[PDB]
Amino acid sequence: THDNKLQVEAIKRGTVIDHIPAQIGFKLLSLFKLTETDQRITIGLNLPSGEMGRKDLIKIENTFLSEDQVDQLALYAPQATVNRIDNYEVVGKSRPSLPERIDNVLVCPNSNCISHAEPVSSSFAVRKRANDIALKCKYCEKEFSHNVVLAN
Amino acid sequence: THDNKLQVEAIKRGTVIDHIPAQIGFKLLSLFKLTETDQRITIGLNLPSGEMGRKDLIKIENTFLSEDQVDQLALYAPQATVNRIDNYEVVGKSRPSLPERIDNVLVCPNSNCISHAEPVSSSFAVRKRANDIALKCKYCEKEFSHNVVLAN
Amino acid sequence: ANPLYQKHIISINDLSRDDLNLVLATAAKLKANPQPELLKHKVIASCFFEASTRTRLSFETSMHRLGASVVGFSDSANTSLGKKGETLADTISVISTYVDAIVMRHPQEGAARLATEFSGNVPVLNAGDGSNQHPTQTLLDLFTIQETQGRLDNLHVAMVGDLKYGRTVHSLTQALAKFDGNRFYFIAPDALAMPQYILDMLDEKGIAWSLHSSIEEVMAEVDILYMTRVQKERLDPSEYANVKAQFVLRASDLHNAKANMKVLHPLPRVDEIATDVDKTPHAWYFQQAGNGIFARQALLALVLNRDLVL
Amino acid sequence: ANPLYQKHIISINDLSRDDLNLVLATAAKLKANPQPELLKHKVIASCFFEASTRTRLSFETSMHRLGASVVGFSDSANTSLGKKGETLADTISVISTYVDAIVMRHPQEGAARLATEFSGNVPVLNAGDGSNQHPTQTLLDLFTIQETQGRLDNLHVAMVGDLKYGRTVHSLTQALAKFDGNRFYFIAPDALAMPQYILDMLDEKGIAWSLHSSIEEVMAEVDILYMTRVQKERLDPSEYANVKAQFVLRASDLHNAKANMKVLHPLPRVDEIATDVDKTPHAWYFQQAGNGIFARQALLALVLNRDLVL
Amino acid sequence: ANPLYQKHIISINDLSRDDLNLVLATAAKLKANPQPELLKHKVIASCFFEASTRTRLSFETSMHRLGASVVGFSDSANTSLGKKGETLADTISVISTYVDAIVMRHPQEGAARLATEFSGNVPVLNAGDGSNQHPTQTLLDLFTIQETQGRLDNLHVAMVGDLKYGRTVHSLTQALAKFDGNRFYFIAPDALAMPQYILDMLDEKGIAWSLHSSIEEVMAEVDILYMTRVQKERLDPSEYANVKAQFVLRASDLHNAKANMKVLHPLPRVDEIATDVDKTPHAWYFQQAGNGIFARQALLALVLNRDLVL
Amino acid sequence: ANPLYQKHIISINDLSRDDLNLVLATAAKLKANPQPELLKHKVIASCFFEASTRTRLSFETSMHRLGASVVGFSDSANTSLGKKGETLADTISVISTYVDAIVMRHPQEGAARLATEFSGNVPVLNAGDGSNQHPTQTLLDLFTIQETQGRLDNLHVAMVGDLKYGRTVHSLTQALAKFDGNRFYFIAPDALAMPQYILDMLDEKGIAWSLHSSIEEVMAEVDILYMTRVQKERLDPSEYANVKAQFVLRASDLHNAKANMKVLHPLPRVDEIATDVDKTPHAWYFQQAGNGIFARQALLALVLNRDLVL
Ligand SMILES: Nc1ccn([C@@H]2O[C@H](COP(=O)(O)OP(=O)(O)OP(=O)(O)O)[C@@H](O)[C@H]2O)c(=O)n1
Ligand SMILES: Nc1ccn([C@@H]2O[C@H](COP(=O)(O)OP(=O)(O)OP(=O)(O)O)[C@@H](O)[C@H]2O)c(=O)n1
Ligand SMILES: O=C(CP(=O)(O)O)Nc1cccc(NC(=O)CP(=O)(O)O)c1
Ligand SMILES: O=C(CP(=O)(O)O)Nc1cccc(NC(=O)CP(=O)(O)O)c1
Ligand SMILES: O=C(CP(=O)(O)O)Nc1cccc(NC(=O)CP(=O)(O)O)c1
Ligand SMILES: O=C(CP(=O)(O)O)Nc1cccc(NC(=O)CP(=O)(O)O)c1
Ligand SMILES: [Zn+2]
Ligand SMILES: [Zn+2]
Repeated sequence: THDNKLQVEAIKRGTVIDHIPAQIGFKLLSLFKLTETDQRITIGLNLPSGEMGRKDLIKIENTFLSEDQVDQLALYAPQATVNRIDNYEVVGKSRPSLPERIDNVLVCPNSNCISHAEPVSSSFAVRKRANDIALKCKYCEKEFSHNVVLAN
Repeated sequence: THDNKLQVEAIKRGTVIDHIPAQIGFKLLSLFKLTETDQRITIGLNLPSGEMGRKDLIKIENTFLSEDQVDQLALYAPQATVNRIDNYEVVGKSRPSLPERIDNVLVCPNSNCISHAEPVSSSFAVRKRANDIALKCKYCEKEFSHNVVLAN
Repeated sequence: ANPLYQKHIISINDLSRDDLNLVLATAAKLKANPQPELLKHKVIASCFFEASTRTRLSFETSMHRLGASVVGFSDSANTSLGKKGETLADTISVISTYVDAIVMRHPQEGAARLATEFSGNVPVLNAGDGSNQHPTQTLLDLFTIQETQGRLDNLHVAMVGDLKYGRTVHSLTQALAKFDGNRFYFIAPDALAMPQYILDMLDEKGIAWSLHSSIEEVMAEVDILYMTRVQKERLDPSEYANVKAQFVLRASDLHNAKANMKVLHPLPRVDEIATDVDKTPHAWYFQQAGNGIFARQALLALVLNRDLVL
Repeated sequence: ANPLYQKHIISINDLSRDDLNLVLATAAKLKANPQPELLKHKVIASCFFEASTRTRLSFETSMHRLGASVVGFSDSANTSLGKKGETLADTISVISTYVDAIVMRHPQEGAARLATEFSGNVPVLNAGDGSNQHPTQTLLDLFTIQETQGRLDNLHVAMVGDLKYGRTVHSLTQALAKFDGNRFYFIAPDALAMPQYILDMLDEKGIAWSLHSSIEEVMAEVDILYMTRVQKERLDPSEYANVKAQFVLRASDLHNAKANMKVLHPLPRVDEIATDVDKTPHAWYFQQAGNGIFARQALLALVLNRDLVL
Repeated sequence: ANPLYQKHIISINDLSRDDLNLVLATAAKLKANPQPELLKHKVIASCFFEASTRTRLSFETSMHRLGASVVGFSDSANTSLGKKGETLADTISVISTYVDAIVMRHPQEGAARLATEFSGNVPVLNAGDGSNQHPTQTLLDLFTIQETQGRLDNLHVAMVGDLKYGRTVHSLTQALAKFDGNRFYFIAPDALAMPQYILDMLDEKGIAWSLHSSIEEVMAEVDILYMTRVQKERLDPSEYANVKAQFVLRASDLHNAKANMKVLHPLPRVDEIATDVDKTPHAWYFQQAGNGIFARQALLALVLNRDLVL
Repeated sequence: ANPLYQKHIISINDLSRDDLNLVLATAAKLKANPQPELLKHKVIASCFFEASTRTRLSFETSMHRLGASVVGFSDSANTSLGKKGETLADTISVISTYVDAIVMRHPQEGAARLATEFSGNVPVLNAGDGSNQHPTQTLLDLFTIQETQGRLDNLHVAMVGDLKYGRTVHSLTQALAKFDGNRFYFIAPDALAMPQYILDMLDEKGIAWSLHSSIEEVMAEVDILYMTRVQKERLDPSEYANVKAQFVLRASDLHNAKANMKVLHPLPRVDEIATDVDKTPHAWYFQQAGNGIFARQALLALVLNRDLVL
């Protein structure tokens, strides 16, 4: 995270989500239910950074993310760095590529969509445009700007 | 303690909510919006504890909790210890004592309660009985077990 | 200003023994010496989000008996206040810029207290909020008991009917438990028994209470026989048929009743009190309903007139 | 007699700048010095062929604040006036033999003016006729603007919402175009853009107006931010979702707003104005609604009292 | 001719243990060996005086799976085939001249029993009569139990929820009491306890039963966990809130369940069974519903055919 | 097994050009060579959560023309098979255990897509889901076009009326964009213009389209004139008056039409096409409706039979 001396230590086996924009760390913990485990997690919020000034850091021991699970962080922490780690060495390091499909976390801004009252998880087809990402709902088949879907 | 095998570091001033039961640290972060600050925060989940196996721990830097605020954790983390750390010195081992009133974080189990789609803050009067805490709604005026109020 | 000037009247648990006595005292005076102009130039909102003809006419009549003007609505089919979907908060916020006091009945518990947080300087009187409170009914019941019994202390009080759901009986019980030495008799089918929380409250205050399955079990020693309407949807038709006699009163059931005994019922009766009871000196339900006027006048008087002239 | 004595108040296009100023002047006086007996002995009909709780209670309260008696009806399920199928003409013909003034709201455009041709010596005040006129709302809006801004001339006025269908904004626009140097900002999704006929009217009168897609585009320089309710059936649910942010206001959107800026909304809000806005000095919609009383009093006063004592 | 040929199917009380087995034995046969033309040429009436989508679609499908035609009505009725007053007797006297069998659902107890007295030679199949019987729902339940457990004897059966008003839990208990060595566990709050008359029938037959407060208490011993819907439209919202949260089934509760254990529910389940249970192997409510087609086909075939060669 | 065997028919977007032809090729075959026993023994559910007489009768007739039985409901529903809260998911999990295929119409977008996730091995045919899809209406449209024009390539297609909200004009455009060299003419007022996303899809595929203000402008070049109904329940009465009068088709407008030109309308036509058009040879809306039976039979037969020898 560009800094040393007074921070959160390193682990042996697991994943470390680094360079998370400030105020996005907690959101990632919620949205993707990351604390919903027995493994040991360590979090640093509003940590000083050389590059970003400040950022969040998530460390999850004995847990790994597929390249696709990594891409799901694309709409929230696109400049993030996901670090794969075994025997204290950064075995792997990857960054979020915006996915072609986003499940479970978003909700169809369409109030008449069938997805809302129902025991189904949301799902959107992702496709880029000049100034944004277009999100198309699997059910309503309506497409919305990621700015509408993401907003409250 | 369990703070120095690998360093989660020790902070100067602020509070150190310690001895939070497993899977409760995250709730506290949510229900009470603890991450909505710019202060440096460091969380540890499922850390080891000699007297319960695992535990959680929050470190909001240079930010203190009143007498009541600390009592607001009692319903979620009763056998938990808050610490009013002053320049590296643990100066005050407080502890959640059941409050008389619980505001904002609870939801009235009563579906007919006026409180639900209205711009008001929930409010419950607390009291021990058979020891299971009966929670009484300011609006509804109905009383339920903390286990029905808390279920959802 | 009197103790109740500009105060909200949401629950009977917010009123003290002195407050009640104050309302009844005032009620007596108004009953005796009418003040038709007392609230002249006041405009009161009669807000029945939940329709209720007898309570609304009683309240509104009380309003006019004091000289105040009235605006309002009944059975709000949809929302009410520029019908649509706005919050109750917003509805009260607006109506409180128009009136001097708001009297409201609502199907949701809490409604009257919520209105309190948006009404500003405007007092709200709860005419009924779901299965929670109904303070003006208790005040009229209390007034009727005290006037016919001469007191509210050391009384033998029987409550028959749906003790489980009826908010009036819960409310009346608590109000009477603010007075010393009252003795209670709860006659109800166990499926509609008086809640365990009302019994605890009475245990703590050290009040005598017993359960009975028949009116004749205690008829001989009650001062007030308070009957309630047993909601028929509550029960299965056959179930209701099998317990029906437990809570119905006839003229013949009054053979060993004390002379002083009066029968009250918040109405409607029809399924509980036979019409042959009406002609006996014990029937006091219509008189009781009449007393809602003096109790409701007293209340508006106290809340809206700082210096009450009596 | 004053300019408006015994006149009908059907449209804002029938009122002159002097007439408006007259209403507001009177409104101010009544707000300041109440005349509770001014219309004593007058009987006014509150005729809501179309239900509308907030407008009816506002109007009726205004009526009682002046001392007049009221008769009327709401939501005429069927016809109304010996229910059946008679004409509106006949209904007004009869009711005008009973009352001193008729206030009416109707779902059909033209209703208030038609009533005018059958009411005889009885004035009718239009409380709303389909998507046509709503003069008393504009008068209260105008009163609110002038009181908080000190004037009706040279103002920076923003109108947000359903500029296409909302009769209030069309009406308010025209009334303000009777005053000099007002500057308009129309923020609306093109599907609900301000009609071409309102823009022409302003072109001819040489008035400055511009179209914007966001409130923040002009937030920094508006004196009055007039929000409207966007009818949800107007749009497709997904359509409505995609434009929804264009016309919704939050407390944070007010960061660079002028101190003097007030937010108005004829109500109901709920989908356009977040509740965190209520606590800021800019929120003025509930105050605005309160001013409907003084504007409505002024109006009845002027129309029914030949020699207005102030 | 089979024992059920031309017999009415009105009440579980009228059906013997042998009658029960016959029906289940035929249902297993038809399930394995469909006879799509068996009732070819037969016209059956689907008379739902009380609307009932699931039951009616289930019954009607069974009818078609055997090749019969169907005529009928589902009403939520306004005296269907009455006209402000025609008796159910006359409407059955008419319809029994049209069809080969009458399947009917009605809001009043005894309705089907009355029909058999006016349908002559036409069999009457009761699809539900008020709070009395629902014999076919019990046949499909018993079939589901026999098929998944391989027997209707020596079972551990837990029935959870509203045992007081649930007519299906009452019939299932009665039906199971016709077999030997079954043990019942009743999980219900006190307000919805399994009725004393049911408990009296079991005691009187040497059948053991017990009351328990949660499912965890019986889970390890249960073969069939029968969940029933809470007639919430009967309780106070607050009341339904306290009880609900207790007798709700989550997947995790099934951690210690036996491998043969099946979760049944006449449906709709909404607040009683969490959707994560659906994926477990114990979830068998949809399968139970699908079995209503074989239970109902069997019943129809047995009543309309002298002898079946299946 | 054909490409459509056991496949769900939810969206026009999911169907390829080959899928389209297969359906039209089978519909022509069945129209010429009826197979009344093809689906004999199959039971199909006709589930109209949203009432729809024309569509339902059309679908149900198709079902019977192939010999299948039908069960279902048309509701204008009060949570049909829900009871204040059962999910559409559970009602499909039940029904898919009863029938061989589910035909459903629902007011919410995505409803049919959700059903396929709970119907297991039972195919789901979408008969309309809110403002999203209506694939079978497009198949019958395309069949009518192919049959009267002999192709779905190189056509001149004018679509008139409400292009903004019409889901059928959106699907027809999308479907036709799967073929080559078609040219579209869109005649609509600005408030109801064909959406930009549709125009973007065409631009993006090299398909030419143009906007015109009247039918006279395109008449001489048009092969298929597709009229759509104005969702008038969306506009102001005045507004609907101005636009209506423009985009109405009279017989005289067809003076210069080509001999092969056909007028189509999903119906109901009421204000859009004058009855004197009905007698002209171009009038083909009734014929189009009749073709819904062959389009729908094809669809059913392809989904339920591995291979058809027609
Ligand atoms: N066993 C380890 C090893 C590394 N880390 C953390 O994961 C990141 C690894 O960074 P590093 O491999 O040292 O490369 P950097 O210098 O951080 O550059 P970059 O962040 O771009 O990879 C740092 O936050 C480090 O503290 C850890 O938690 N446990
Ligand atoms: N400057 C400091 C001082 C203390 N702590 C934290 O305060 C908590 C409690 O420390 P302390 O009460 O001094 O000793 P313990 O053994 O942890 O107390 P207990 O037995 O109650 O856990 C530990 O998480 C310790 O890391 C901290 O974060 N920064
Ligand atoms: O006389 C009244 C008031 P009204 O019928 O609304 O005029 N009784 C009343 C009003 C509102 C609620 C209740 N609730 C009760 O439990 C009393 P009951 O069951 O006897 O009507 C009782
Ligand atoms: O506050 C009011 C009057 P009320 O809701 O009838 O009490 N607004 C009102 C009344 C009647 C019509 C309209 N029409 C509008 O276009 C204003 P909006 O769309 O904001 O309600 C607005
Ligand atoms: O709403 C329904 C579906 P319907 O029978 O088609 O009306 N209820 C229904 C359907 C089938 C069986 C049952 N069985 C019951 O026991 C009804 P409950 O549990 O509500 O008393 C209940
Ligand atoms: O009212 C009807 C008949 P229904 O489908 O049987 O409900 N409408 C209907 C029927 C068949 C097809 C269509 N097609 C449409 O495009 C409906 P619209 O043009 O109103 O959006 C619409
Ligand atoms: Zn959607
Ligand atoms: Zn509540």
